[PDB]
Amino acid sequence: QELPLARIKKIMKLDEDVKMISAEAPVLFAKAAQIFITELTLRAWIHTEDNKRRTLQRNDIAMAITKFDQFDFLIDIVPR
Amino acid sequence: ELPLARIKKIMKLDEDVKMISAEAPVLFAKAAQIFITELTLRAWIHTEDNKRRTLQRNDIAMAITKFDQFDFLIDIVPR
Amino acid sequence: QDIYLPIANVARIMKNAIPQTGKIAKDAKECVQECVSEFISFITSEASERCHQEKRKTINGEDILFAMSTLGFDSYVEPLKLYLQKFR
Amino acid sequence: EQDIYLPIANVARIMKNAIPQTGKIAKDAKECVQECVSEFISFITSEASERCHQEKRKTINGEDILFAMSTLGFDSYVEPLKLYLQKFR
Repeated sequence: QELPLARIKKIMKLDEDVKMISAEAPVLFAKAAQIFITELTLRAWIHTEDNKRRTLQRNDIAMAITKFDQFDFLIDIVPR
Repeated sequence: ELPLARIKKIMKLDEDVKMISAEAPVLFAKAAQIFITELTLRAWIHTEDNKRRTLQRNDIAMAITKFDQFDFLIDIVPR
Repeated sequence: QDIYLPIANVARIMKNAIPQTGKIAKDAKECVQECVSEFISFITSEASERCHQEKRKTINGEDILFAMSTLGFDSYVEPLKLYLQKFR
Repeated sequence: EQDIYLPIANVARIMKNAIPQTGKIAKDAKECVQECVSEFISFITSEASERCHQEKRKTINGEDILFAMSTLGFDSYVEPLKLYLQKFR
């Protein structure tokens, strides 16, 4: 689909506690990942527009992570 | 090559069917690939017998008659 | 109520199965599109029978492959099983 | 392979649909989001596998995903996610 379900399954099985997966789980994650990509990109773009820029930069994504509690789990993934 | 969601919907036209496993549409997708390929190839034999280049519905109905595997299709494709 | 796989997808598989000079009539693709749905419904209803008799609820791989061999498509079972081992 | 990621092109196009057509995205920015998505999936997975494993179940199901979403702060995602599942059923 828009995101490959087979690749989502592989990310799921990085966890030792996962080795058989249900039919709906990778499908749920496909839509969730699309919504998440959209949410994070949108939040970083708001900082881009506030600074009247037209190129979304990694700096902006790191910024959006700091300003929303929903993205707390991403604090050590993109550092400053 | 084939969308699994549509294959799942075809499966659930069977009313004695209501829940399906993850693997069933993946089996049917590949099985459908083999079936389309076999039926087309078998029909192409008659396309070649008439030294044509266009596979026609005539050819598929012909192939259905000449293989026992396609018996369930005799009322689906009449000549 | 009756569903068919997209005619363009069916046409693509058909075209790879014929010589490079071959063409397919509009009639032929649509005909195969109907046959393929019939093939799926055919195998499904036997699988649901095998499924139900072992008081199972969900049709699994084995029920399909049993239905394949029972209904004359035993030649499919070995490739399908190998195909259902590389993705797993 | 520990760490695996969705293809950069799939991630990039979803990003492009989430901003005006006049916007551009830096290479690093896509790759950054590509990494975050894998982290997001592993994050949610790790809670679901716990909830699942604790009902001595062997497979993560829809409920465990949506249950993990609400637990980990993504409860707003649960409302559309249920809509998505309806259409394919």
